[PDB]
Amino acid sequence: LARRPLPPLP
Amino acid sequence: TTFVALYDYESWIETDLSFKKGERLQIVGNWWLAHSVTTGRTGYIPSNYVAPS
Repeated sequence: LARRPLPPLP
Repeated sequence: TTFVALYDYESWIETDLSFKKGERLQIVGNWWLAHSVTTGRTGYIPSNYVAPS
């Protein structure tokens, strides 16, 4: 769960 | 230990928190387990959405 890719900014 | 949200984030999955810009989050990889005293929830937040207090 911690190693998921970062989401884009708003 | 405590980080502040740089942007609003909305989550619909039970593992991740929703939070508002400026919310203080206590940190319990890319996603961090955090606790919100505002909502009482514990869940993951994306680390690129927060900055140190």
